[PDB]
Amino acid sequence: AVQQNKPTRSKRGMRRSHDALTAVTSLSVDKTSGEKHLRHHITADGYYRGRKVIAK
Amino acid sequence: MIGLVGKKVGMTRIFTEDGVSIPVTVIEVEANRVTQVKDLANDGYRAIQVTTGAKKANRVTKPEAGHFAKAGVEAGRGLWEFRLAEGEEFTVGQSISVELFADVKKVDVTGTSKGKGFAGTVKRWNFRTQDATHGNSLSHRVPGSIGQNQTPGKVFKGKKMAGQMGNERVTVQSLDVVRVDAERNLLLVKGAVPGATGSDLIVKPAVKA
Amino acid sequence: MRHRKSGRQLNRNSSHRQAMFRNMAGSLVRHEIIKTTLPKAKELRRVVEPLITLAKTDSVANRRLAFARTRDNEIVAKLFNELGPRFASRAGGYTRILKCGFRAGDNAPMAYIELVDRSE
Amino acid sequence: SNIIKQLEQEQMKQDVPSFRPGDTVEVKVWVVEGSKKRLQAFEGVVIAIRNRGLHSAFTVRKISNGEGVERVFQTHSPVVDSISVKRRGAVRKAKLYYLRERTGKAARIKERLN
Amino acid sequence: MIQEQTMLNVADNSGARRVMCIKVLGGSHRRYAGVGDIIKITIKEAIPRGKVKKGDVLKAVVVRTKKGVRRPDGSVIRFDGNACVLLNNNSEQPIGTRIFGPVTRELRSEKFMKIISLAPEV
RNA sequence: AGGACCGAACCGACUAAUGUCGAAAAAUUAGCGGAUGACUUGUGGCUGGGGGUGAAAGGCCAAUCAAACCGGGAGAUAGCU
RNA sequence: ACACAGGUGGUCAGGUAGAGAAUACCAAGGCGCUUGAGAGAACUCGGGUGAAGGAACUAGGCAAAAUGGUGCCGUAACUUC
RNA sequence: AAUUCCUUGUCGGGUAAGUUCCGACCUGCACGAAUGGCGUAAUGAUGGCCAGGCUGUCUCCACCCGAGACUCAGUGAAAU
RNA sequence: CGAUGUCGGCUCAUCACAUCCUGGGGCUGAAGUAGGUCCCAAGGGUAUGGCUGUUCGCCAUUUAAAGUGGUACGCGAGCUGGGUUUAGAACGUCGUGAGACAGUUCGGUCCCUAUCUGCCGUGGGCGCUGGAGAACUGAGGGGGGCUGCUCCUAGUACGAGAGGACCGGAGUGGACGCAUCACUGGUGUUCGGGUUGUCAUGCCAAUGGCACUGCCCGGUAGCUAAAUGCGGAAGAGAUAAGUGCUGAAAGCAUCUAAGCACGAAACUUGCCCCGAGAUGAGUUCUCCCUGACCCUUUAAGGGUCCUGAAGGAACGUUGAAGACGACGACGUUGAUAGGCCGGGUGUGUAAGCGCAGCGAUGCGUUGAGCUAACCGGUACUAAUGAACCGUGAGGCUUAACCU
Repeated sequence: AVQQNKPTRSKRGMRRSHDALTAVTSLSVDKTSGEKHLRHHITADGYYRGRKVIAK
Repeated sequence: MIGLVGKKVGMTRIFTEDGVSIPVTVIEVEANRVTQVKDLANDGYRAIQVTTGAKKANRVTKPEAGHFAKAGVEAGRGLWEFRLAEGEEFTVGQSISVELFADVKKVDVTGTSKGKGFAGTVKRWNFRTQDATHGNSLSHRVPGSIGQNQTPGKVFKGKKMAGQMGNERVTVQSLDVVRVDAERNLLLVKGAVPGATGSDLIVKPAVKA
Repeated sequence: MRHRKSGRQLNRNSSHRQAMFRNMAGSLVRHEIIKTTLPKAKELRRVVEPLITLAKTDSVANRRLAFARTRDNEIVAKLFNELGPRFASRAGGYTRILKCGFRAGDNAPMAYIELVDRSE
Repeated sequence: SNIIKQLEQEQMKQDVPSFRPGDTVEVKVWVVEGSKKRLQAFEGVVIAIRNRGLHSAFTVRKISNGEGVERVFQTHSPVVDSISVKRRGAVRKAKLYYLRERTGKAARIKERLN
Repeated sequence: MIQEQTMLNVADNSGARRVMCIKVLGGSHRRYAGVGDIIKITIKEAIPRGKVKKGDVLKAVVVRTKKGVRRPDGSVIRFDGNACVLLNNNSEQPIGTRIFGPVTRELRSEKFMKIISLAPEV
């Protein structure tokens, strides 16, 4: 219930060769402020679809 | 003979007058329009491709809508296959309805069952279940030995370990067709039919007479 | 198997499932917006909304059916008179859901649930 | 549904009486012995009724010759010839399954007499 | 439905107060008996001047079961006590001739036709 | 009255499972016994290695006991690895 | 060895149901276990259920389940009484 | 017999049927009267057996409430 | 011997014919019914118990049959430790003794988070030579092959009689599987009612929190079994053991050397799921795009500008889809979810009031109120408008046919 011969580096990253990540690739902008915010979230300053709804 | 396609819309009972309670199944058979007839001179074998139901405008794509466009038929929800029995003849665009199955007595209904999930071996292959309180510890439901000792030295291929149970395609046979109603387009056949109340079915006449 | 069952279990025992929603819907009325996770606030809707249909249909009795529920004397007083004929007009759905980012700690995607209100 | 429900109402019979739980109905069933198509009846206590329209049935318990048979009848089937209440009982529970556990005097109900 | 080891009672008056099921006939590993099934029993308790006693391997046929018989329409027939009626070992044609408690219609075949003669009901 | 009876604190340890790279260099949660006594316990002394204690297992003497533990003969002796 | 489900001896010892300090819930007085957020599969772990049956399971009724209290009525072979 | 090779000894009760068992035959492989003999109601966190009550232990398990198993992020070993 | 865990009970099985049963055939001291032995045949099936530490063994009762043998006398990085095989103890026995026993009795830790083959599955990269779509053929590879019992044929045929049939038809059962919830049930710590002791909201009333859901009786959707429909061929090809016809060689006799025929559950088909990563990567109907411009070792080229198609994916509400993904549905050119409305169903007479009554509580309004998921409608909020990835008619060689 343990290893029996040492895995190499070449068998190591080939388990990691699916372990990459995918960042965002979209990042829409605001109708009023034109600020970068996540798709279907709200802005850092608080807009969504041309509506200030943070109440800040 | 050709089969036909429609959804499955649940189970009910159909009461004969003597007192038998046949547990019946409803199948809603639309217009089944023929979309492309294939043949030996161009495909090595002959069959038909059927299309059924209504689908919206802004979903069917131009690689899909083009093969719909060659008939003059409407946007159906999928494309299945039925082999010609080398006698019967059809044309592109021709609708074939539930009154096809008027003189059949038995049909072979086939479709996709539910997805039972990643199910244990007690559940999936019906291994018989061991003891649970005699002093037994940490093997209450799990399968057990999966093969012989050193001299096989492997596992045989196909030894009944757990798998994601269900959702393949399951074919039931010798189903007595109960009622052939043409106006409400509902087909009634005896027994227990795979699928949910709404899934996809393939009902075709029985090879097993 | 979860075939057409309802509910979110949200790892918490079944006392802690409803009797948390006791308090958040007991908090949704007072200052009317909160900040909480997405899969809780998607479940807060289906409990705070039957406190509303009761509150647009006023009597002695269904005041007490919203006291047998959320158990706050000030919320039900804030119900039926501050909210009641404020949303007694149209058919249902007295909540807005606009998702609001991530926690600093643990990526628990927080969301805003707010009442369809506060034009101030 | 509406689709399958439309099939359900075209054998569902039109006027059955109302029985509650706790009543003492008489349900005469059809039975066939060889060639004869004859009637046999049941004189018991209705203690549960399960409503699903075409799928409705009810459990009527009679104390026969030494034991209490408990028989059900699917309410819209052609097996049942007639339904008639003898005396009505003022129960509180809606499906009395605890009347298999009392015999003699305690298994009486009351009369409703509303 | 009744399977092995079951302390069944007995509906006729042979001697059998309480009998026990041990080897359910008819099948190669049939576990389950019922609406007309033949089981093999012995008596555990008798009356003094009975035909039988405790300790005789006998063959019986079920009528009552506490789970109940399925009718072809969906009606169920639940009793509150199991019963089977004692027969010969091989010349079946029963020992006892007056039966307590009713039966169900599902025997009705050419071999047990005494039971409608000794039926009190149904 | 009583090494009576039932039973908590307190005493302990008969069964079952968890655990057994443990929460812990053998305990924990449900059940099991004495519980006014041949009991239980806190502080304070005495018994020291062929020696002690011991309702006796060779059990126990600082997480180690058919002869403790540290140092010293001593780099014992090693027909054997 | 550790911010460790393990041990450490006296004292104060509230209300109401209860024989009682056990238990069930609260005053006062302190805390929420120093990873959370989702998912709702096999799968162990701690469990509530249950059709007909009733030890056929099994080395073995170990484990589950069952009973259970204060009063009156009433109780044996044997017996050191 | 907690003393027994042949041995599951030979009978009887119990079970449908009993290498376990309960009362005995006496030919103790190889009991025996303070390395104690026999009987003994109480008593035992005792050994074997037995009916009742009882229940998913079983025939054959199926849902369910929860802590992990699994996903996303933070910290991050192990024998080997 | 710097470790290879040992009888046995589960669970899981799988292989071989020397076949226990089913099927085919020969022979008989084969009249019939039952048998017996010799072959052919491994497709499938292949008891529960009482007892025993159990394989081993007996009896009971089933069964169409309860075959045998291999896999460390199969299976502990799967379980139980009863068996002997630690130390405690005892009887007997042998020895003066310390103490030993194919001589029995009692008690006595079974650990390990899967790196690598292997296996039921399951996703990603990318390939198949322009790109995408959706659908299929079928090379190939599994599954699945069980078995009485009654009746008619006919109480016949064979037999003095008792008895008592083959191929052939029909129906109902057993066992394993495949689904399916429509009924019969169970489940339903979200439900509706009861209720025990307690605590609070100021108190009565009414409600809620705690107590293994506190303990309870019922219960929808779904999850499922004991519940109920289906499943094992019929038919075909080529062969066994055999049965052959017509004949040879050996003028005749002979089932064979030439040749033509039936003939089994086995061997390929038949039926069913997987299946073109079948790298030999294939057919099929198709949908999308036809600007400029230096260089060159003119190499199947790189380069910059301008664009970025059909579509895929991304994020989104989610799904009888689900481990995360994948796969399905929809995305305001709107019924995808939670809602609301209509209802179904469940539990069964809300609360308040009025009166009856000293009261606990009873009757009227009231088969009310309340209802999680289910069924049929409606946009009430939430499923942004974009950007992203992918492309600009698609290598060369060789005829058949067209300029």
